[PDB]
Amino acid sequence: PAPYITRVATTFPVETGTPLRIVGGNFYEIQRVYFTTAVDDITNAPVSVEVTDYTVNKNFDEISFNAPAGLIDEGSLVVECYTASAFTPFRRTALPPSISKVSSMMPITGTTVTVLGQNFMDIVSITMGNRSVDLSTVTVSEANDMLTFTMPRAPQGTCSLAITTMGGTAEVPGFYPLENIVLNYDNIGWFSWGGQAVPVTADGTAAPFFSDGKCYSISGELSAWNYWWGQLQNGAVWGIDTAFLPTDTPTSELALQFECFVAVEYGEGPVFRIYLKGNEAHNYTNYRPVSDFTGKTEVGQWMQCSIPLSELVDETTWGEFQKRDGDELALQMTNPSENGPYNIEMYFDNFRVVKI
Ligand SMILES: [Ca+2]
Repeated sequence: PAPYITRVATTFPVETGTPLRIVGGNFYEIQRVYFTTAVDDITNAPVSVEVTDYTVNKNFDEISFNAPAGLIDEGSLVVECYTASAFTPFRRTALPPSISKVSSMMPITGTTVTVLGQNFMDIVSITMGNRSVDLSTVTVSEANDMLTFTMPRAPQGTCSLAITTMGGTAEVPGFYPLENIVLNYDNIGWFSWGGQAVPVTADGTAAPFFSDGKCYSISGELSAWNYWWGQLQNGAVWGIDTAFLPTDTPTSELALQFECFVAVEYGEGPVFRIYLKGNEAHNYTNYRPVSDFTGKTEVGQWMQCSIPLSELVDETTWGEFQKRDGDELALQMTNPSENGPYNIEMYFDNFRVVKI
């Protein structure tokens, strides 16, 4: 079998004498280890800085050495064996971290948050406003491109999520947009009526296990050919502070976003419709709650779900929608299909209107 390199373990910046460990496999009959200025293709790559003193572990999958003097700033690190060669990108200094995706912009305290990005090595802190994450709850993938943590006590309002490493800081603005909440079953909005609907406040012992105060459940047995079953018919508070959502914002740039916990997986058939301010003519139909993060239903975990506001409202600006008569936020579950019966158990909270 041919050698390969999975990763290189080292502390930054890499100075003369800094220990490195090449992690991979099949390091049999090593003939040379060297840094090269060549990238992408190492055919006839120069031996820019050779490593003459190194050790290999018992399973031939880890090579240890101290950085030679005169180390290149960037290029490739190469292990040349009898069979073939393996190489990996190398640079002496850390790049700043970056964040590409977050599992939710409003994670519930106590739940697990997932972040995708790059260069998560040597984490110093994870912060959100005036809150800081307990680093004992953090797990980082081996490729330093994914991490999880436990959401701490909630921030006081819209802030930046920030991951700080020894290499720098990555920031996500617009995090925890409490000012944009239109219905939370606590201080904002109210439940009006609905079949199969009951309020729930979690305490750790039963689904949804954690909750932001009161949430509402839709649950029960949903038969086949059921055209009227579960509803959450709610009064929402649409008067978001203009400092957090300008009046002239295009509705094409906004989403209705909420948290959803699906406790029991269900098959094809059951669907939700959503409509606002009684405008059934512009309802969004055939909806299955799926995570913005994964694109799929994540059974047993709170998900963030977004629906474009332009799929729900006739108005072209946020202010014009605010001026429309009424206040309702409605969700209705049916099963217009031959399939079933299905046991349903789902929870909803923290409806907000936010920019996409
Ligand atoms: Ca709530």
